[PDB]
Amino acid sequence: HSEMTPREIVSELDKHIIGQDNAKRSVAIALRNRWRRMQLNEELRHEVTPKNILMIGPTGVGKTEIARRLAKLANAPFIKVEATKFTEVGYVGKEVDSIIRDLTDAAVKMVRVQAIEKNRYRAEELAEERILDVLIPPAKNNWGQTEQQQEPSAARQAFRKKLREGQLDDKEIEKQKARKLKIKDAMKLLIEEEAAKLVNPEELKQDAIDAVEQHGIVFIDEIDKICKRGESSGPDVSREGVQRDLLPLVEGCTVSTKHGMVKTDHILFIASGAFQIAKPSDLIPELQGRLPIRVELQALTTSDFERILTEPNASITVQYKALMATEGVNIEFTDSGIKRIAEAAWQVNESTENIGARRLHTVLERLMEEISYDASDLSGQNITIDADYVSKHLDALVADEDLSRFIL
Amino acid sequence: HSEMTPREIVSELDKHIIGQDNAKRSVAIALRNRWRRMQLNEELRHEVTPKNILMIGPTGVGKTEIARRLAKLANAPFIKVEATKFTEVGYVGKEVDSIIRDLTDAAVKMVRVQAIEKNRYRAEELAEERILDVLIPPAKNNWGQTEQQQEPSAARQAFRKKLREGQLDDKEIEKQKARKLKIKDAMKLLIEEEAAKLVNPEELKQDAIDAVEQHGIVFIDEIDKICKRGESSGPDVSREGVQRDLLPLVEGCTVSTKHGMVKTDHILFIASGAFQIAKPSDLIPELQGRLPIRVELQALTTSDFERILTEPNASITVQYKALMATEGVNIEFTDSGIKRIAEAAWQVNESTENIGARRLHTVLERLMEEISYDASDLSGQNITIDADYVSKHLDALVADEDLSRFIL
Amino acid sequence: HSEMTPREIVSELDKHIIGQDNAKRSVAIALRNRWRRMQLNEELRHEVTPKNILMIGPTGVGKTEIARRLAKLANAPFIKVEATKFTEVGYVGKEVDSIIRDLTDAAVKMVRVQAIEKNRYRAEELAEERILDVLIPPAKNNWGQTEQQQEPSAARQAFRKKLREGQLDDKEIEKQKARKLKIKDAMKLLIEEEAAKLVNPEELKQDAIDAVEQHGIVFIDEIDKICKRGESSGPDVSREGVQRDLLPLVEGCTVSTKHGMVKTDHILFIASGAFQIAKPSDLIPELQGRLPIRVELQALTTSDFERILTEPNASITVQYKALMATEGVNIEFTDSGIKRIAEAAWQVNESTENIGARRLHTVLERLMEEISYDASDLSGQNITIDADYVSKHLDALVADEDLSRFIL
Amino acid sequence: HSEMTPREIVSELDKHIIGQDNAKRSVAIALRNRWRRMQLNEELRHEVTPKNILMIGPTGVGKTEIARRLAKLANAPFIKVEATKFTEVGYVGKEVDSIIRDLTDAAVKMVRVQAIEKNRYRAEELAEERILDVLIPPAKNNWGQTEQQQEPSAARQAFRKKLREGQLDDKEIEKQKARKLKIKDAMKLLIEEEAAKLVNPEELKQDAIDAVEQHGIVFIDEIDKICKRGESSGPDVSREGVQRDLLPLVEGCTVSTKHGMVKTDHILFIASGAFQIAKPSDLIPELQGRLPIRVELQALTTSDFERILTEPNASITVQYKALMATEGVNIEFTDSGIKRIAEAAWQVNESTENIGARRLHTVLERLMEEISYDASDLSGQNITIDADYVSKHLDALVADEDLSRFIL
Ligand SMILES: Nc1ncnc2c1ncn2[C@@H]1O[C@H](COP(=O)(O)OP(=O)(O)O)[C@@H](O)[C@H]1O
Ligand SMILES: Nc1ncnc2c1ncn2[C@@H]1O[C@H](COP(=O)(O)OP(=O)(O)O)[C@@H](O)[C@H]1O
Ligand SMILES: Nc1ncnc2c1ncn2[C@@H]1O[C@H](COP(=O)(O)OP(=O)(O)O)[C@@H](O)[C@H]1O
Ligand SMILES: Nc1ncnc2c1ncn2[C@@H]1O[C@H](COP(=O)(O)OP(=O)(O)O)[C@@H](O)[C@H]1O
Repeated sequence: HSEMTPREIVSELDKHIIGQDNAKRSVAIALRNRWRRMQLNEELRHEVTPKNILMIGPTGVGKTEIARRLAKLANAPFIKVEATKFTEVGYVGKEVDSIIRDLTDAAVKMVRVQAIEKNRYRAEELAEERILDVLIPPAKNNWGQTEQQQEPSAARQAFRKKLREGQLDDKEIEKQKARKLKIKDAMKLLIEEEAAKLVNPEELKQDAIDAVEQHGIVFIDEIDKICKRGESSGPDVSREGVQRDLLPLVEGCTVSTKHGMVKTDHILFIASGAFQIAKPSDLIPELQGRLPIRVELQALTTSDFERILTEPNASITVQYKALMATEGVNIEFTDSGIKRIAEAAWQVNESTENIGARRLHTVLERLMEEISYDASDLSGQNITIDADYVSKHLDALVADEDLSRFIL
Repeated sequence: HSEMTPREIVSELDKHIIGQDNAKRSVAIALRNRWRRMQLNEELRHEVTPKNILMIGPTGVGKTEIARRLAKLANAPFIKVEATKFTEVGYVGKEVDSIIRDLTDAAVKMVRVQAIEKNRYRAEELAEERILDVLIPPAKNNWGQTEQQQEPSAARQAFRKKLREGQLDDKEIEKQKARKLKIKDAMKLLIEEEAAKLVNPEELKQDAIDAVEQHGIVFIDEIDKICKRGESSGPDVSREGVQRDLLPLVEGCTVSTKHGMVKTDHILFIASGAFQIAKPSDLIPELQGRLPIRVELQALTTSDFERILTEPNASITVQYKALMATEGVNIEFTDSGIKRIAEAAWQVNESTENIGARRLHTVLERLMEEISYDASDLSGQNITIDADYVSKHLDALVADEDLSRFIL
Repeated sequence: HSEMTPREIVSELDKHIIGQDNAKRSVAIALRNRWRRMQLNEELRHEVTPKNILMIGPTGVGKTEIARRLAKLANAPFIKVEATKFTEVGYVGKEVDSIIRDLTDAAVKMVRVQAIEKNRYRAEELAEERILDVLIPPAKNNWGQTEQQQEPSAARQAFRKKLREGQLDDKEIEKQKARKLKIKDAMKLLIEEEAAKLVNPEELKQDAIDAVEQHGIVFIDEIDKICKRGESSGPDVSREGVQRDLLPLVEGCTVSTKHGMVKTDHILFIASGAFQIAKPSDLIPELQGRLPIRVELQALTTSDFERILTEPNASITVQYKALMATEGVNIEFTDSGIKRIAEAAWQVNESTENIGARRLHTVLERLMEEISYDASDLSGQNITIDADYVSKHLDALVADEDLSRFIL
Repeated sequence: HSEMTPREIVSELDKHIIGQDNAKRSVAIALRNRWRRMQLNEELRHEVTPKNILMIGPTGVGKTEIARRLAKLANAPFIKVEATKFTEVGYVGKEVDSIIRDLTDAAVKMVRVQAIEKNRYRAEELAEERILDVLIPPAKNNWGQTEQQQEPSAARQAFRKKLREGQLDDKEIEKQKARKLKIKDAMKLLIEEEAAKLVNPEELKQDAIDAVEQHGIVFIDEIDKICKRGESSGPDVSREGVQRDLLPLVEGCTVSTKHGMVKTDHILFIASGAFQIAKPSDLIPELQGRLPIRVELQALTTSDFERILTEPNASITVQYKALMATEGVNIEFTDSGIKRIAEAAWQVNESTENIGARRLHTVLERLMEEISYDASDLSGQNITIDADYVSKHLDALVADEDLSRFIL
């Protein structure tokens, strides 16, 4: 769909993800390839398949984020499944086809909500005419000067102008309606009333299929958790099973959905792993083949942490400022304040368990717990979160490890 | 259906698969027999059953390809199922009948897609008459001169010709429509309706049944993994269970589809295994009888690799060239550049895990990750992939084994 | 139904099965008894139940074949279930009622296809009148000389005569139709069009029930696999369970099908076993009672093998000749050629695993693999498969045991 | 319903079951009580519940027979369930409610069949009027003389009488029909329609509920196999679980049928066990309370065998005679011939495994396998089965034990 060059894709991705440039280019080549395909002939369009990617890296460093923004950047249906979610099907459990179903039920919850945007003006334009007709019951067979029904547009224009907020005046209009009612109702009762007429069925739902088949993006988290490990055997065939079960989906097949027959042949798959226990070559042959692209993501550094705090669009720090504004409070982060927030986050991750950038949300959130509460009773103030503030609120917590496993 | 002699079939298969002539001949006789049967009399048409084949050979050497191209050659419904899938039905699992159901659901998504083909022309040749009849409302009672109609075929033709591109001009036409939607859209909405009213829904779905029963092709992958092994016993019963469960399908029976009742008596089965652990004689006797054909496929040599790289139709090397051209880049592989790509792929397979030809895809992709990204910014250029380039991009990675298990 | 004497039944069975005369008479007494029952009074018709048989013998010696031809000989609904198919239901798995359902879904797929025979002339007789009426639009209210609408039968007879192959002349006829179309379509569109009128519902489907209840034949393969063995206990109750589960079906009960309520009280059951591990007396008491008839089948001999090769109707050898004819090739088997085919088959079965007559299909098929391929390029020739040919093509294979487990 | 005194019930049971008088008396009081209850007042009709019985005795000695004849004597719905069936529900299994569902589905297949009885006369007495009204189209306005109609009862009677056999003469009659189908068929089609329009569908299915609730008879076989044993523990909980699950059914509750809501409060339960391993006092206490009646059934003696062979109604010996007569053969058993048949049956039971009276069926069948086949070719003859014949056909087999475990 999008005509963005890889380089432009990576750029656009740099607005939400710090670092991890390689994974960015990998995911960017993939998207651009979908464009590259449509520019080919009949034969070669069937033959050319998605270049599925296998992202390799430690927790919370941007794997899913990259895949989510990539998806969002191409207004593509996106689904994220955890691979072990099927390791129990040997006893019972969701079938893998569910992936394509969900990638469909959300590929719908998408075309639906996005059919409310396109149809949010129609009910308030060529449909607000409902009340205006009961405000000034049109002439007995309008004449015909294509400006005659635009003429009032004096008596008329006055009713539409006064309808800029003034209502609650009960009337009635038209299974059409007829029923007598208000306007904080007849008007809204009109919103949906005239909107279901513009949107049809066998195209809306027929399109979700079109999307999924053409722009679907499946993200299989922890694919490494379904590889074989030298600890047992019974659980391995269980794992290797999910691999075989996943095989049809990435090799090309047909799945049944209560919306129609979906074809996976062109769904893009981004698998994800840590590969500390297993290695990508432990994946079954058929799967390694369908996972041509391999890209690693590095662990995050304190500097990456500082940058993640403020650089992205709608960064946690930015959001925070916004939210405190809601309370009429002006929050401000000095460079050293942020340098310390990141510092703390790094400390806890190093002293206890490493959870990557996630740690910033809990640290940031604890740090602010006080302002968040008092925010309403501080209205009209300029609060500055500087290094001092940061230290007074986090030091004790970070310093105390056992407490860190609970509170941070 | 096809009237191709076995020899002609093998030829047409030679266009996609390198070597493996014995397996080609085997799969060829099978097809030719479906014809041979329809040439017999009433009685003999029930007696003569498919000559199911059991392909024996190492991973990624052409077994599935041969079968998929065989089916795609006879426009036959094709399903590939991993036998071990049903090993878990013992605790709960996809029924084996599912194989014939899915064979049907894709045999539907097939006859249905190939339906949009013939109804994509007349679908929009009688669809024009619609938009035209509202740009030149026909006279009150056409004058039966079977040319008095083709009169505008003056005024008329002007719109048809001016409708060869210049459109997107709001209109109104006809549960028919009656609405006043743009021409760009009337046209679109029209594609549907005229196409639909042109499709016999009953005979449609009844045809998929006809296909499955007549030209169905089931490929049971890794059947050798459901044979008995001297490692345990509990699994052997479940393993052998899947054979007993599969037994009715290849012996002849009736399964219930949500599209009708299908009979498996003439579906062609191509079973596949590596048979390193078990031997074909380990299959239950009822099954060995239904797999009269045994053909081995040899492992691929580096020479096979070089050829698989450029020789087939839409070979991966050709595909890359096509894709890069979409970007305006002329890509060319020198004989030695290709000799070296195959060389590398063989190396990782001998060095690490042998995944057959699948390995060329990952090497080839890693080799081009650079060009693929820069493509757009390299427009109008003649990039040449020779031995130098190849060695500069793969050698280090290939030489580093542990890295190979991750990146190649 | 059939009024055939046992002796006549056995005769008719001798046309497909070599030897196994005892099992033939056993199965013959059973069929004749169903006739014997209908010739009795009210009371005795309820009381007299089928004399279910337990066939005892080694693999592939004619057990199922005998039961299939018996079934076919009486145009009776037939189903073949593998007994262990239910040993896993303790964890999950098909319920035994499925037997009666499938014996119904196929007792339908039967009455349906056999309703297409009876109705294959009606659409091409009292229904081909469709086109003939648009070829010569009948008079405005035909007169009435019962030979007046037989009069044309000059203009008329000329249209029906020219309709012996000449079509593709588009017309139109009549939710009737009306729609304009061709004749390689309007004519076929008429085939089914006028056929669904003759066949009704509540009799067609109502009859399948009637068949199953009256002439149903259930073949429980490997009943011996669900008997108790002195190796464990947990799996025995699992086995003994299938026995208890099967009990209602052969003792007399009601099962629910999406076609109606079926009564098993008169379904004939032919159980089958090898009984090498267990003995029929290991079956539970209630089951031994319902399995009154016991008959053994002997292992096959080389001579039996030679006879099976050529004697039965549509024997593999005969079929082969037929199929090669399709290619315009004349195949011929000399006595010694066949003596050797059987010989080889016996050798492999004795040197590796014995699979009875099955072995002949794989041997025969390997032997011919070459002619089968070249058949098209040999058109108009007289190929003789004699002892020499046989030996040149099979010796090496049979002689090599490990190879025999793969290729033969 | 039945107004039979217990003593009269036992008498009527004596017609099918030899001995086991105590069990007959026990099952007799139970029936008589259902009457005794309906004779009480409002209150006491809720209080008085069935007096469920627990039959204790070796296999094949008359337990199930007694219960089936008891039910068939009261035209009551009867279901026999093997208790151990639900032992596997622990991992997955038929719900115990299924017992009351199936009781209903056969209680339907019952009231529905017994519906075709009363609608098999008037079904084809008003069905004639149809075919007659088209062979003697009634006058325009019959002349109200309630005999002016029975006038042809001249012309009319001629067709009715000539319709006592001579038919199969194409006609036409009337969604009614209107079609022109043969008389043989109009007649057939007529059987249906007139029968159907004569059946109150609502009251039909509502009656099955009435039966199950009022005269239902559940026979829970081998309940002793769900009592606790000092062999394990895990199975005891599941074993005991089935008792707890069965508990609501015999204590009084409501189950959901796909034909309505059924209440078990008055279903009569006859439990059955061998109780060699467990003792009735091992049933859970809540269950022992619901099984107030305990009756033992003695093992069968050879004298019992001789009597079971000829004494009952439609005894197996009588049945054979009937069946052979269908072939025109007069079969006769001499007193000593029968004494010897029983003798053999007792012998195999003492020699091998004791399967009770069930053993007479297999011996009797093996003994007649010869006559049964030759029957037709023996027409018009007086074959006599005496001691000589018997000994000549059974002795060798009986004496050979291992052979007995297979053939008898
Ligand atoms: N490189 C990064 N740039 C921006 N945010 C990041 C980065 N890495 C992690 N995060 C933040 O941390 C959370 C971790 O999830 P995610 O990014 O999906 O990675 P993973 O899939 O490895 O757990 C996300 O909500 C994201 O906002
Ligand atoms: N002989 C061959 N000729 C052409 N391509 C091959 C050959 N062998 C393998 N391949 C390529 O490698 C992949 C391996 O899959 P496949 O051919 O199905 O074999 P297998 O069933 O053994 O895995 C295929 O996509 C195919 O394009
Ligand atoms: N006695 C026989 N006469 C003819 N064909 C036989 C005979 N025994 C086996 N066969 C052939 O071998 C195959 C083995 O299956 P079947 O006859 O059902 O026996 P089983 O049930 O013991 O395996 C059949 O397809 C049949 O054509
Ligand atoms: N006392 C008896 N009188 C008549 N027939 C009997 C008797 N005992 C057993 N039988 C015959 O043997 C078979 C055994 O089954 P059944 O009578 O149900 O007893 P059980 O429930 O102990 O197995 C029945 O079909 C029946 O015809």
